[PDB]
Amino acid sequence: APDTSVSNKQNFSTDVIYQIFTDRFSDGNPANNPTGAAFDGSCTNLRLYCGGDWQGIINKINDGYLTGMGITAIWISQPVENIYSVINYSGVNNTAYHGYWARDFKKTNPAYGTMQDFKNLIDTAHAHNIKVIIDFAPNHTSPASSDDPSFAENGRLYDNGNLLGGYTNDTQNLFHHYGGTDFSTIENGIYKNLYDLADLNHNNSSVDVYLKDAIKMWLDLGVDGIRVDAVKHMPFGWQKSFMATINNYKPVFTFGEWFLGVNEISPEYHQFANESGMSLLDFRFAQKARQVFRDNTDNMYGLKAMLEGSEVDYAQVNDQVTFIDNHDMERFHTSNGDRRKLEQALAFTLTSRGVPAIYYGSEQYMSGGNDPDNRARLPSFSTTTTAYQVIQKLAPLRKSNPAIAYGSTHERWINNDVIIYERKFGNNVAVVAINRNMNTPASITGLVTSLPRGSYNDVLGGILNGNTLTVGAGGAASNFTLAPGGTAVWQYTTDATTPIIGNVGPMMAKPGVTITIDGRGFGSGKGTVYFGTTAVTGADIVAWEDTQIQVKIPAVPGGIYDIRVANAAGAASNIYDNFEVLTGDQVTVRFVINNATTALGQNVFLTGNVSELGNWDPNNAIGPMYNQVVYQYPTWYYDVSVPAGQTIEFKFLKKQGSTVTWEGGANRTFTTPTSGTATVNVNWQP
Ligand SMILES: [Ca+2]
Ligand SMILES: [Ca+2]
Repeated sequence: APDTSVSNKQNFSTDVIYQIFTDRFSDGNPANNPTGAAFDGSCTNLRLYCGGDWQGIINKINDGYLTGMGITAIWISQPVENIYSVINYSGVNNTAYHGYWARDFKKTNPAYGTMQDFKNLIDTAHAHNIKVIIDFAPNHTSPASSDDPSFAENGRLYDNGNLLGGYTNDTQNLFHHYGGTDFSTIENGIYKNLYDLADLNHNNSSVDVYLKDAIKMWLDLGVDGIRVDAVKHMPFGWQKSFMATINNYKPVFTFGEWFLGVNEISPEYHQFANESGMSLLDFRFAQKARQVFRDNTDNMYGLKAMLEGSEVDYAQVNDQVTFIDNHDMERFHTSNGDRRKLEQALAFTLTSRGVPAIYYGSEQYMSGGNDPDNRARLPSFSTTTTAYQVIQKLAPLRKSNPAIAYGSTHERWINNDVIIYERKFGNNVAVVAINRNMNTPASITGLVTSLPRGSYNDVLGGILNGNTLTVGAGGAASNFTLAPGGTAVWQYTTDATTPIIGNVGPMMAKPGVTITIDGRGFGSGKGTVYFGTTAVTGADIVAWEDTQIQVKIPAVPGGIYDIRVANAAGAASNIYDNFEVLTGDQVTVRFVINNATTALGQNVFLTGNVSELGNWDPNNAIGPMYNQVVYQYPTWYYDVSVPAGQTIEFKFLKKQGSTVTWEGGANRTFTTPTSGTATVNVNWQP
């Protein structure tokens, strides 16, 4: 099927996502509304249920509100049954309207709809070429106090109606009991509770298996993507085995939320997007876009540097989900803010690299501060706002112009208030000019583009004061004045003759799994796919057409490979690197080592004989290990994803700067479980 098909669950760069808080969008079924203290039909107490549900989203797909705007994916609240309690937090009553306070991951939240209503949403969305992404929040259940078992539902977890356990008297240790996090360290935010939420214990085999069985159920119901909540607050090692479960079963686009503030760049955040098997909400993009287009705390050179630097820091930048606001930020549009600021930021996001997400009601110019004020009911379903028309015009270009879906980004002209960038993929081009100064026109002289000669009409039709671009010989444009607040988009598409890979999904899986390679110029006839120097041809290529190849991963050693395609004529593509072939199915094992004393700056790491443990290379060793919450120094511990059902060999080592101290003695061996978790508890061997 083509790369733009709704059946492409692996890659979303050709899509535009509309993020919906289900409760705040449309009440299509009043009979499923909560009653009593849990409900507020006027939606003026923003912490109660207002009534929005899955029938309301079905109605807005059917009547053309969502499809008229060019939306091709919706991202909805977690679908799972939540606690029914109205919790009073110092006078204010609070309900689970947001879907984050789960009690049974195998059932539906009835305020949103039945399981038949969820299937009707999936089938209605897919009949209209809309993909469905769901939130999934496996870090916790709901508010709980083990001291007071009567508070809320005591964090209880059920498995399809059957109670597994509560937070008080947790004799099976389904939950963590280390107190609440102060967010001082990543280790501290993982194993301690976020606020009062009962933290799930993923080292318990019952919890591990239950959450993996629950996500497969939702994949079986046909969801096309998953947004994982609180990825900074769960063990990396457990999240990599969770991703391997999804990818080796039914791979779908998965991304997580790791918040970053203004000007914060975190190595760990980049490491997680590059190695977990999931991508991330692009906070680095969002925060700089708000600084340049909203708050005016940086200028176009800051925008340029973010686009140039993130193309490099993210190993797969086309998989990062971009946005200008969402449920964890104040709405971009302010009361005294020019609406043109919101319209340009949306045009910038829709034509930029990655997977664009628009927070519901942006097209209706909703303003509001932080939670819960950024989650009001949307006030109007008017299809004639300028912002609705901007999305309507630009969102289709992700499906039709591969330079917007996959292309590189090149700044062609800039000054403090103007940027003109080009997106390029093969011979497909898009050029975008934006002037954020609302008072001053900009004289553009010397603009050179990759556009063929012609008179290109603004795709926005002049609604944000854009103009025609006349391109002469050698891509040189005739000089023009860019209007105050002007934004224009010019483009040119054609066929690729050379294979060019724009995106691959999933990026981590074991041998035998089918991966999806998207791009242009592959040809109709079946060619060759290279994983390193290994050629995959013939029947192992499940499908080949010009924009998409589906191929089985060859039985190669675990490790990281470059992918390259050669069409039937032997013309080869660009390399798409960093593909991780796993040794096999994964399980998370907790490694615990006692009596490992260290100097300042020296930490303990683990390596071993499989790719998942870095294949004996100290530079790729797992760590640094933790030593504060579950176990305390000089005992160190870490949860590591490791191949299931086999004997691995390993050693611990201490590293400080460039010095590696290996423990002495013979290599350690351990036979891993086939499912569930395991703990290895050993003593440092001098
Ligand atoms: Ca309802
Ligand atoms: Ca946690």
